[PDB]
Amino acid sequence: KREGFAENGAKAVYDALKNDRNSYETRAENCAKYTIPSLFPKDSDNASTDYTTPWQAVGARGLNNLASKLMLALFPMQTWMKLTISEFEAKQLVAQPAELAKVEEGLSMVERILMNYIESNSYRVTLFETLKQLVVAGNALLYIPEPEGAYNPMKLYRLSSYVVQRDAFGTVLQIVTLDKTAYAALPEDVRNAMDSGQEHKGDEMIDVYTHIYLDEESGEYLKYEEIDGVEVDGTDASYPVDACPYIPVRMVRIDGESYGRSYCEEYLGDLRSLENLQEAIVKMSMISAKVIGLVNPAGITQVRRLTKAQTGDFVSGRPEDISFLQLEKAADFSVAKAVSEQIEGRLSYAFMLNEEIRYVASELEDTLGGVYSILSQELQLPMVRVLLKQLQATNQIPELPKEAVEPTISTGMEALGRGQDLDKLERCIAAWSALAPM
Amino acid sequence: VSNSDLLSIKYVLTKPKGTGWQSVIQFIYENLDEIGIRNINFILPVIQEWNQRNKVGETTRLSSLIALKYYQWTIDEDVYLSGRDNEKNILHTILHGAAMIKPEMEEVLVKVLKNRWKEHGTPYFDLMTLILTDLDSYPVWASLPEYVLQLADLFWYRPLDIEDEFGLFRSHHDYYPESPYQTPIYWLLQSQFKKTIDFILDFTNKTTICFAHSHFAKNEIEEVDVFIEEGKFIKQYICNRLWCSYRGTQVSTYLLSSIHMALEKFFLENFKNADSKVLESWLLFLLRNTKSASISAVVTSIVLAFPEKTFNVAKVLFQTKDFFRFDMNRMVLDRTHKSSLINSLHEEDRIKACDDVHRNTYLENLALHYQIFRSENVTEKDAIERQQVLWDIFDKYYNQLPDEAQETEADKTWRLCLARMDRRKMKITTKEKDEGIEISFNPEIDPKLKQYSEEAIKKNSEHMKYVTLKLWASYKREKDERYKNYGMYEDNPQIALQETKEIIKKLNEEGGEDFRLLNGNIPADVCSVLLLDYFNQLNNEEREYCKDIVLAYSKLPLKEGYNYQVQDGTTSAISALPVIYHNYPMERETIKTILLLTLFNDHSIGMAGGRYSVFPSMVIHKLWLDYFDDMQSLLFGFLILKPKYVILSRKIIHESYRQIKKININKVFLNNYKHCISNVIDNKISIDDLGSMDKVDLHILNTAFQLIPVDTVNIEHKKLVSLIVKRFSTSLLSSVREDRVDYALRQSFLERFAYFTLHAPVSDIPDYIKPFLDGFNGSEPISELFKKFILVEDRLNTYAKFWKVWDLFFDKVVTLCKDGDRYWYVDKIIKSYLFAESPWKENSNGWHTFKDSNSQFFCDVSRTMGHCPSTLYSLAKSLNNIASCYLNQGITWLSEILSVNKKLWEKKLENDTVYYLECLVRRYINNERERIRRTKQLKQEVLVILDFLVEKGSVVGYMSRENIL
Repeated sequence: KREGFAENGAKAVYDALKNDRNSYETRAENCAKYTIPSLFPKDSDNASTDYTTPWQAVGARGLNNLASKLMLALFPMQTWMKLTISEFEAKQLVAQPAELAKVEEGLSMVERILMNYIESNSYRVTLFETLKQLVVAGNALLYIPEPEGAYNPMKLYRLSSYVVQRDAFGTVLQIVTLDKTAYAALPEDVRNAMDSGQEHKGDEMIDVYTHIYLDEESGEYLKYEEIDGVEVDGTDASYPVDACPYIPVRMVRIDGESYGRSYCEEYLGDLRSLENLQEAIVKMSMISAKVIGLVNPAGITQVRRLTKAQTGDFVSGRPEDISFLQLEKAADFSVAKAVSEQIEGRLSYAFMLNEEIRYVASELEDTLGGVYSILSQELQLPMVRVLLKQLQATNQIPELPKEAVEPTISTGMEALGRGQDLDKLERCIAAWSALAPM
Repeated sequence: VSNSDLLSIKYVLTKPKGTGWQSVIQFIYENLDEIGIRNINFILPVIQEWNQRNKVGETTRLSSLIALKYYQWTIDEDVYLSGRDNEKNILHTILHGAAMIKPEMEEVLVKVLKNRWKEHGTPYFDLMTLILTDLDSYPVWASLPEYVLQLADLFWYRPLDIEDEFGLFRSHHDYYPESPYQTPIYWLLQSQFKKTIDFILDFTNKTTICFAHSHFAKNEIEEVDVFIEEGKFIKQYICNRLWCSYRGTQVSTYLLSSIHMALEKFFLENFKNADSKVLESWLLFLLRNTKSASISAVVTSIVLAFPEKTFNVAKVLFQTKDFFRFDMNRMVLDRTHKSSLINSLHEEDRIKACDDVHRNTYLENLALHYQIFRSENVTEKDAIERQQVLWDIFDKYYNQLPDEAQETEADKTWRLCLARMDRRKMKITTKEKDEGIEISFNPEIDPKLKQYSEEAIKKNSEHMKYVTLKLWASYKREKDERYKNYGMYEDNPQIALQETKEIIKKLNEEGGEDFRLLNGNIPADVCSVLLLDYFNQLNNEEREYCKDIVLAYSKLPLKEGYNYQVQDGTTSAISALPVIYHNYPMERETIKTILLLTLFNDHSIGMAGGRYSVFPSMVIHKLWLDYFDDMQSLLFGFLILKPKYVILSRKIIHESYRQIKKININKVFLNNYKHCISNVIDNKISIDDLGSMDKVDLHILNTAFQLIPVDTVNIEHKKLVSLIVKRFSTSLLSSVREDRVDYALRQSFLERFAYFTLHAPVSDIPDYIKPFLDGFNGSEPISELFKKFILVEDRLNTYAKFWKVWDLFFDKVVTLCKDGDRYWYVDKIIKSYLFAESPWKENSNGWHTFKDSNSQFFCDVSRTMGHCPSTLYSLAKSLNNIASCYLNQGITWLSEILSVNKKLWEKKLENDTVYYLECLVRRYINNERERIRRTKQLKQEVLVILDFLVEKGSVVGYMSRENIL
């Protein structure tokens, strides 16, 4: 029988903690409704309601743009990590230049193996999706698998699938996930595990609960999986506190809370007002019972023939010289447009759709260096620690001295000569030469 | 670029010379068995640099064959080639020569299609990906289009975010900024028209059926009967998301968007002078075969673009009713989308497309236009026949309308739509104007329907009632001179106040959600505007009303359950408190209480790390001039009381578990600490009454630090500042991780410290920076300190004080580089000290803090720190832009460093070091050519740098020597 956090079972802790998650889920639902509803859908009356498409496009476009820029401060194609050498150990290893060459070539192959693992297992994809979840809901959870086969991308969980509990210092005490799959689809020994009780139908969904919890007599997190309050045998495992494969992530940091907060909560009133104006402009167009226009070249084609009483008669003219006032005629149109421009100004600034020092030092650098560094803390550093330990456990990289070799992320900026040589010059030449006429 | 001198051209671009290139490439190819395919790794840059410029001929065949053989070897050995999308890679060498290796390419494609190798890690996967994504693949698209179509069919479709419902792989976001240039389709249409049209129709039908049966679509998708010929109808799926696919104005798949954009662009570019019979036959072919309305939208767009060529297609479109509804929705979105826009290859094409002339029109305008206007090729007999056709269509629509008691508003909308088109039932009137002649067309209208229209128009004007006041107050708040247009509220403060009283009544009398959403913040902004800008014109009754509203809105952040949103009106109200405090002495106790309780709010705002306590801090800074004792009582009161509020918060939370929003924490706090709060109100606190700062948290100390004026001369302020700096520097300089300070807090502290130091007298500066001089080490906040000093000096231009600070740190930095710049953050510290880390503008003549005298700084630096490679990098980068005024002397400094420190010729360098040295030497020679020729010493000094560049393989260095010699 279990002890401590696990005493009552994984399902009991999930039901116990779920009460606290409701406000954060409600906030996420409201943010999704005015941006991209399929990022966090929760409406129940799907016999009547769609994943309702807004009239305003600004929310969706701004979210995609922000995630694209975050996925370029973070995780670029160039080198973003450093396996540092402890200076005390460097002062020992300097005894031969050949050994320093071999050791730093070793670290070079390990750094290349890390970036190899990042690109070859296409982590760039799930990281882009994770950033979308962080922007709209403030919270996300990732899992890094033990390697099998040729190709091992990660798994991402939305807030509605998990619970987490934290102390006064933000430390993770325990995590529970709720996972679901049909009875007939499960592994054969799992299908054999449920002969007793109710008769399962082949498509009956089984609720599986994963529990990860902190130990005290050991420096470890402990893991097991659970169905109907009974442990699934063989699913048990243990991990040291420095290298657990489950990674919960926050967009913003608050003390005394399990969870973080989203960015666009501050701006939901603007989005909700912009939609309200656009709908009225549509109605203002539909109800109009009169049409008004103008002929452009000073009336040198004689429109008097239209004022003369004959429907079967025609003016000489073109769409090149005729236009109509079909929305601009309406009396309140100009002011509704003007307020829409003000609201879009605030939103487009907020989603970044925009003395010898350049003032991008504020908005492209200082504004992001915070979230960039905090995601280095809560996302990148745990990930590289797990990847290094997995590569050692699979014998792929050597057992180098832990006193010497330690990771770090180099947040910042890359060189620029190669950059203009490719982007401004040769890619442009490729485009220009390919696009030239027949 | 117009000139032909390598010393003056903007960029240097080069190409091969001589028959050695052909000889070497041929000799490698003929003897490849004796050398062995593993060993030829040295030839890859040669074949790369040839194919980059020469794309026909024998040598281009051999180069491409060598690259292909090496790739196939890596496949057989399972060895990895680093996926990095680089112009210099091997696969680009294959693609640049693909016109010369067509049989070999065809064999590779046949094998891929035979084995269905469509998944990551199978053979040839990277090259196939490029053929579907990259513009350099265009010789393949020209040579083998029938295979490219099959490859796209294999790679894009996944049989059963919204792209999952369409049945597509999530590699799809390779196409993210959707555009006609994202896929090979635009070129396959030129290469193989009929087969590409077949492909587009098949792929669209599959994909739309996949979406239509998803749970996603269930309450958005409609189905409509589409007329084709007499008695002939077909069904199509339709909604706003499908109709607008070719515009990008709706949230839909970037791949499908890009395909439909390419189709529209091809028809608009290439059929512009076509025979009408050809053009109309293809548009009708597209209508007959699609199961998706997203094609019908493209057909409609082309009919709107060429209206006098395409009447026989327009005749078919007018006979399907629902196309009028969706095209009108498109027109309203097109008339706004451009503003929301307002990868450059794609984005300029989007911006230009928003300027297309034909986007302004829509099907109602076209139906009226054929009844009125005659162009140069159309007879009166033709126009008479056009009228007869349209009138038969209108009569057949009128005959189908329901009995009038049955009507819904959709029917009334359709009847109004018909009234805007049928010329038989209209009057005409005209007015001449500066731009031409205005025409008004006046339909003759049913009284029941007329009354419906009048009611709806009125209701709109009832909703939009206060929008002009909202506009005026917002422009006035933001100091945007567009407020001057609104002379009905400018020069009219009492009108604004009267309408504000209407709004306040409506809010109190059970105001609804739709009303409060748009109008709920107008009283706050109007009252703050009147108090800040019009106080001399108001009477005392008007002043007191404005006061009561501003003080009411200022208290809302003190209620439980408040959440901040950017225009809720509270920050507008808080900004007007200085005027009230100045004018009304009875309010001061209330305002001191409001400010104190709001400083305790730690909730963050934005992404940059600010907090809500900024808003009362801006008020306090406006009061230090006249009300010093009151504000100092707030400062000492905060430092005493804030550590107690957090303990009481924890107690209330704990008792809410024992038995949170149930309890008004502020009312409890105000009842417990009445004695100390009375000392705050009566101004009876001093710097002697504070405790020692030894255990107070750094967030609290920073919050106090931001309230003190940066140019203060007060003894108690200076004494308090001196405590805070020692406390912070102890934590910043530590190597123990447990001491580590948050990034945003660290930036916030260091910039304020720079302001305090540079406003000081010149003899006090050595006492300000002393905790950082004594504790100096290799840790990262030393770099951040130097960057913040450079920033504040650019703002302030305090020449002598900046150079005193820089002269005091010199010996410490010199001592640090002797350990070697690879340790801890030493190289970053060097680069920061030597101006290389800051973001300077692109074409600076110099800097206002550099003068002739200061050249001795760089002389000492190059004499003393030359061996650290960070020094060479920093000098070369600086002399190229911000320190450009010292160039003639910089050549000496660089030449000396390279001549003495021989190990630099063998060590590893920082990125772009060679690039900056190339730019510098090339810029100097163009100015100084005759003096370099005539003077021995200058020529030797330049040749040292050129020999270094040639040792590293620089072409520009080599050519420069051949010029100078």
